[PDB]
Amino acid sequence: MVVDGDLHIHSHYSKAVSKLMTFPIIAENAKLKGLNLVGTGDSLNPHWEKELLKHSKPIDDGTFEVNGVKFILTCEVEDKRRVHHLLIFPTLSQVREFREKVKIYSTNIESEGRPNLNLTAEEIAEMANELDILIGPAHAFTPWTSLYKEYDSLKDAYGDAKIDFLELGLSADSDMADMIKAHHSIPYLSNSDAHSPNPHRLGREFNRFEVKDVTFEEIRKAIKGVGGRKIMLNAGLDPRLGKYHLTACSRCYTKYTLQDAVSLSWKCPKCGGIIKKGVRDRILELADTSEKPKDRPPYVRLAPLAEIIAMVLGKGIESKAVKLLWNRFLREFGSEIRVLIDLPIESIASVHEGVAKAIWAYRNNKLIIVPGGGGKYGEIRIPEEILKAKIEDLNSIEIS
Ligand SMILES: [Zn+2]
Ligand SMILES: [Zn+2]
Ligand SMILES: [Zn+2]
Repeated sequence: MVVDGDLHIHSHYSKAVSKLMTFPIIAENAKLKGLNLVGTGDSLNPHWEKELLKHSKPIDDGTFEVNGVKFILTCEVEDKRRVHHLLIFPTLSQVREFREKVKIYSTNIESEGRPNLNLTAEEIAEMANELDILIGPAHAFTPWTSLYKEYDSLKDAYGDAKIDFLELGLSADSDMADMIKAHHSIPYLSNSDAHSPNPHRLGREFNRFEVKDVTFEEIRKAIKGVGGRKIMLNAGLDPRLGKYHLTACSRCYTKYTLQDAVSLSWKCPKCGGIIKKGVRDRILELADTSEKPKDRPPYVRLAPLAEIIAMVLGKGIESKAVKLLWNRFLREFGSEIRVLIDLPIESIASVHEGVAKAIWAYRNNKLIIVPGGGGKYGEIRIPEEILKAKIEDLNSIEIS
């Protein structure tokens, strides 16, 4: 059994999160996206737990169903140093035991979706280890509220406590994270951190699990790669297009190497602007290996379907032309993820040849990329040889 899962989102109780992030609306857009499993998010908030039990039917003590969509208990907390950690709970009693354990170190457990805990990373992880709650750093390489912004290693942050996974985040893929050897024994999660239920936010990154059933316990087995269960692949954004991938000036966006920026005292000599340290160079600072684990699942670089369509059509993402073609793909094929990953290119071409070539370029890493940096997103382009080629000859075309 193959299931696609997104284990980090936020509810309407979180700051700067859309009010449309309710359980019914999240469930409907998950069906459009192709997510069979979604993390609840904000599970430490008692009002969000109320809405879950009101809107869901029990599968087991840790799995819930809302309109044909399975949910497991997840939450994100912020520690002393503003570092974010992702928690996955086996049962609701573990949610409550953890809630009472950290309540004296927080003042916003009942008023906010992401509680602020006056605790170190090790103290949070040891409480999670004590209650069999899966823990790992959220979006570990993001330039804010993340592990590697405040620490130079997992050990410095968690000490003697154990973590069960690492979340890559929107600014990193698996090959980037595998340049630090301490990560080679830690499974990777790719989650969207969705602040709105729309299919170009919900499921922007997701995991494909091979399980026997969609239960928390089966997902725990898949994360730990035991008993035939495993993560088949991680899917998410191309990190080279990220706002802060390369070290670059924040005004003119000229790219600089790391050692040039430090010798320049972080001042751009072209326009006098402030150079911002890039995520790729942050990992290069810490890189201590050239290998990656043999069993590491592949990382699939994707963009949401309506975003690919808006590029191919050269029109806005909310335009009528993009919505109609996106509706047509979802009508012919049940979900967006099926079109993005599973459909043959020839079948995608039956609806739109240009969208088919674009998706083929994504799957085969044939797109031409101008990397992002300094606050400006990267650029994408389909090479000329692909646009002129027949669909059947795409694998035979020599590129560049
Ligand atoms: Zn976060
Ligand atoms: Zn978050
Ligand atoms: Zn500049």
